[PDB]
Amino acid sequence: EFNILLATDSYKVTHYKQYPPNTSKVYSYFECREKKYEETVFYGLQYILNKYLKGKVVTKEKIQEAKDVYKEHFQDDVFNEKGWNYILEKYDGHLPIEIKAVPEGFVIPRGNVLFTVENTDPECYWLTNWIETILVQSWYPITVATNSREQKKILAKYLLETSGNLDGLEYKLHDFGYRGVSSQETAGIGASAHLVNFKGTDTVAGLALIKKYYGTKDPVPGYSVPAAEHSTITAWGKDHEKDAFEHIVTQFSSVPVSVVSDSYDIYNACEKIWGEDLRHLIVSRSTQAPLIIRPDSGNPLDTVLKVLEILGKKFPVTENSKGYKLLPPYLRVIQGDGVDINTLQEIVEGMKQKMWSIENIAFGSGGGLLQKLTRDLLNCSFKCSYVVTNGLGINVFKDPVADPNKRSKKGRLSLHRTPAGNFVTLEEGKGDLEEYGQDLLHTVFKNGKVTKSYSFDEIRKNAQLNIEL
Amino acid sequence: EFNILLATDSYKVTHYKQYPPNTSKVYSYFECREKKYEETVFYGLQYILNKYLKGKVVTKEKIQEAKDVYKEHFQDDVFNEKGWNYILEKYDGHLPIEIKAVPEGFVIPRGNVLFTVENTDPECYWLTNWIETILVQSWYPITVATNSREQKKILAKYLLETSGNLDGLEYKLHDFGYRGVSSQETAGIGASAHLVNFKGTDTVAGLALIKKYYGTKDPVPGYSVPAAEHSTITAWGKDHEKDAFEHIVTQFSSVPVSVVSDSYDIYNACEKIWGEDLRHLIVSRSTQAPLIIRPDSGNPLDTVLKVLEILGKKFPVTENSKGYKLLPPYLRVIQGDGVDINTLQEIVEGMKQKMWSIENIAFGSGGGLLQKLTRDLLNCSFKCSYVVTNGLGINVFKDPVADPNKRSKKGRLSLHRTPAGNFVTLEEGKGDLEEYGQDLLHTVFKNGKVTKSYSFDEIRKNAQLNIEL
Ligand SMILES: O=C(Nc1ccc([N+](=O)[O-])cc1)C1CC1
Ligand SMILES: O=C(Nc1ccc([N+](=O)[O-])cc1)C1CC1
Repeated sequence: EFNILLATDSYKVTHYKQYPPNTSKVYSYFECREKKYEETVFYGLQYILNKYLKGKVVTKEKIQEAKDVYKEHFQDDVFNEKGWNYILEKYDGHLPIEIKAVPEGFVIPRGNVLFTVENTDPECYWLTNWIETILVQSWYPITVATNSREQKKILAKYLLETSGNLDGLEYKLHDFGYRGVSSQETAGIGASAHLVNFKGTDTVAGLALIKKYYGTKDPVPGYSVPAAEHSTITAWGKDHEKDAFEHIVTQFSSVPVSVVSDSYDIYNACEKIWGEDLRHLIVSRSTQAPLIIRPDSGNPLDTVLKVLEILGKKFPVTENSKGYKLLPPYLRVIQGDGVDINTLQEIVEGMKQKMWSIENIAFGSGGGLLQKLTRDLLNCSFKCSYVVTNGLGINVFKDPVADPNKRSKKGRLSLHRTPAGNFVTLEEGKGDLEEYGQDLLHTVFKNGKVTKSYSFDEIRKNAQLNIEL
Repeated sequence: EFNILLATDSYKVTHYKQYPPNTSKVYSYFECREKKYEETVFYGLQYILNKYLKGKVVTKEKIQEAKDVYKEHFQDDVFNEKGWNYILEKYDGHLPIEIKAVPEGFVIPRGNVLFTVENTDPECYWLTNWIETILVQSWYPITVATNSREQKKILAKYLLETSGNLDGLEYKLHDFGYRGVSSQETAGIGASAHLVNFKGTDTVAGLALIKKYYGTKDPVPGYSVPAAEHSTITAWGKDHEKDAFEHIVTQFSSVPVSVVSDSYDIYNACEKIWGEDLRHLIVSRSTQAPLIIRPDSGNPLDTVLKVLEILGKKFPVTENSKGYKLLPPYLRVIQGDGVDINTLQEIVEGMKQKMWSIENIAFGSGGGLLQKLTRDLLNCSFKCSYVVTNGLGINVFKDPVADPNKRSKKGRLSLHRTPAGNFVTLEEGKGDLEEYGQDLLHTVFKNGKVTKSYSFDEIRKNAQLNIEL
C-alpha cells in the first residue's frame, strides 16, 4: 500500500527543523517558468489528488514504517513523528492542505501560476513542501498534453492548407508508446494526456485511468484498428511476405487495417506486392475500411515521399480542390517510426512541397510522444512565495545572481483575465485589490477532500485549438 | 487491480488472427541492438516477472472486463476470449510461457541475447508476443543502470587519478530525480537501477522496491543526509540568509549537512557568509559531519570552479599525495544542477585541469539520471526469431533494406563464453552443436513460476567496475 510519508525526497524529511521558528504558514505555487511551447495545457492534477492525496492517508502503521525506514536511511533519528501524529489525531489522517488550481484543460501562457498549495493548520507549516515531490510530477501529464497539442497545431495547419478542412484531424497522431515508457503507471498517465488532443491510442492503460479519475460520456476516450507487427509478417517466412499480406487484409476485409510493409524491402512491397500482386484486394476495399500501408524504417521524410511516389504510380490519384494529390480512399499511409514534433513538421512540409495532401498520411509516435520529455522542457517548477512568521506575512522568493530565468514570484498569487482577454499572474497579494476580475484559480482540494472535479469531456473542450474554434 | 489482458498494445489483440495457420510455437528474444554505451547492465526483469507475470494472472472477471473494453475500443469484437479462457481453465490462469535470461547485474556487450520468451503450450502461440509490451519496459531499468554505471566509470577514473584511491566513490552521484520522473512507479524502478551502482538516493520509492523484489543483507540499499532546499533558506527573508544558514548548520551540527547556497548570490554566500561571518561554525565541525556547500545555478563547470577558488582562499587547503588541492575535511561541495553524463565529464576534467582533487566534489542528478533516457539509447528491442508451423521450425527475422541496423537475429538463440572469455550469441540453434560450451542464459520463469532469482547484493557484485575488481 502507498505511504505518503515515504513519497517525498529524502531531504524534505529534515525540513521541519530548518524553517524559521514561529512559522505558521508556508505557501507555494507551481508554474511552467518562462524562458516554442509558449502556452501549456494544465492537466493531471486531479489524478494525483484522487490517487495519492485524498482521504485518510496517515495511519499509525504508516508512521511507524516511515520511522523505521528513515532511521536506517539517514543513520540518524531525524523524522517529524510528532507532526505526523498530529495529523492522524486531529484530522483523522487527512491532510490539512488547501490547493487552488486553474481548470484542467485550460491553455495558459508560460510564466503563470497554475496551482497553489498552503497549510490550513499552523502546526502543519512543514506539510506544504512535503508534498512538492508528488505534486511536481504533474509536469509529466502537462508536458505530454502540451507537446501533443503542439503537434495537433502543426497537423491542423497543413491539413487545412492542403485539403481545405480538418476532417479526421483527431485521428492523425496515434499513441504507439506503451513499450517505450518507463513503467505501467507512466503509460496510463501519458496515454491519458495524449487523449486530451486526439482519439487514437494503442496504450490501453490510458482508457482505465480516464474512466476512473475523469470520466467521459462515451464508453471509451480512445480507439484503434487491426494492425500487423513484424512478428505476424516475418513468421510466414522470408519467401512468403505476399502470403502474410494476403491473409491479413483478407482477415480484416471490412475494417481499416494497418500493415507494416518494411520487413525486407518497403519499396518492393509497395510497388510489386501491394501495387501489382495484391492490387485486386486493395482496390475492392471500402472507404470506411482502407488498407493503411506502414513503412517503419529509413529516413522518415525520404521514405514517406518515396512510398507516396510509388503508390501514386500504381494506384489512381486525384487532385483535390487545393491542387494537392490524393490517393484513392481505400489506400492510406502511416509513418510510425522516429516521429516527434520536429520530424512531424519536416514530413508535412516535405509532403506539401511535393504537392501531396496531408489527407494521405497519418502518424504514430511512441518514445517521441510519451518518453522523450523532461521537466526542464516547460520548466515545471514549485516554489515557496509566501510565509507567515510571528504573525507577519512576508513575500519570499529566490533570485540567483547567475540565472535570472530561475527567479521566482513573490507573495500571494492569483490568476486573472486581462482587459484584452489574456492571462496575468498578480503577485504580492495584489489580487485582493480587485482591479482585475475574479481569480481563475479554484479550490480543488481542502483538508483531505477533493472539492472540485472535471470530466474528461470538459478538459477536451478547454484544450481545443483556436483553429478548431 | 492490474489486468494483463489490458496491458498490451491494442493491435496485439488482433495478432492471433494473423500468424500462419497451424502455428504451434512463437519464440522471441530481447537485445540491446548494436549500432558510447558499448555494454549494458541487465537489470529489472525480476521486478516485472514478480509484479505482473507470475501466478494466477487470469480470472473470469478480468476476461470479461477486457472483452467489454475491446468491444468499444475497436468498435468490433476481435478479442481472443477463447484463448484466454483456455489458459484460465487449463492452467488456473498461470501463463504457459518459458523465459530464459542472463543473470541480473551482468554487464554484456551490445547485440547479445539478454532474454528469450516462448510458449510452452501450442494453443498459446499468440501469448509470446502479447507480453512483448510489458517485457520491453525492462529497457528502462536497463538503461538507467547502464547510464548510471557509465557515470561511475568517469568518476572512478578521475577520483583515482586525482586522489590515488576510490574512497567514497559509491556516494559521488546522488539520485535527485524523484520530482522529475513521470510517475511514482517509474521513480521506484529508476531509483533501484541507480542503486545498482551507487548508495546515495533521495528517491525513497527505490528502497521498498528493492526490499520487496530483490533484497539486501543490509537494512536499506541507499542513504541520504540532511539538506536544505530553497524554501528553507528563502523563508527567512532576503536579508536573513545568514540566519538561515546558522540555524540549519547548528540544528545539524553532528551529521553531514548540505546547504543550497545560490538563492540570491552564490559567490557572496561562499566568500562572505560561509567564508567570513559563519566560518567559526564550519571549521569546528567533524570530519564525519562536513558542511556540504551546494551551488544550484549558472554554468555548472564555471560555477564549480569559482566556488572552489573562493573556498580555497577562505579555508585552509592542503595538497594531497597526487599534487591536487584538497579542501579541509569539514568542507565539501556538491553540484546538483544540470548534471548528466556529458556535463559530469566536463566538470571533473575541468577540476583536474585546475588542480582540484575529485575528493572535493560530489554530484546530484535528477532529470538527467532518471528521465532523460529513451528506449532508443541502447536500442532495446524484442523480436520473433523462430516459429513452428505445421510441425516444422523456421528461422525468422526482419531485415529492412534502408536500415541494416534494424536487422534482427535468426532462429533459436543462446549465449556463450568465447575462448577468450567474452560473450557470443549463437543463432539458428547452433548452440546445440556444442562447440561453444553451455548456454549462459538460465530459465527464470516457467508456467507461472519464477524459477531463478537474484538478490540485490548479487546484482551489485555482477555490476562492479573492472577498476573496482
Ligand atoms: O499501429 C498500431 N499499433 C502500433 C504500431 C507500432 C507500435 N510500435 O511500438 O512500434 C506500437 C503500436 C495500430 C494503430 C494501428
Ligand atoms: O540534496 C539532497 N536532496 C535533494 C536536493 C535537490 C533535489 N532537487 O530535485 O533539486 C532533490 C533532492 C540530499 C542529499 C542531501
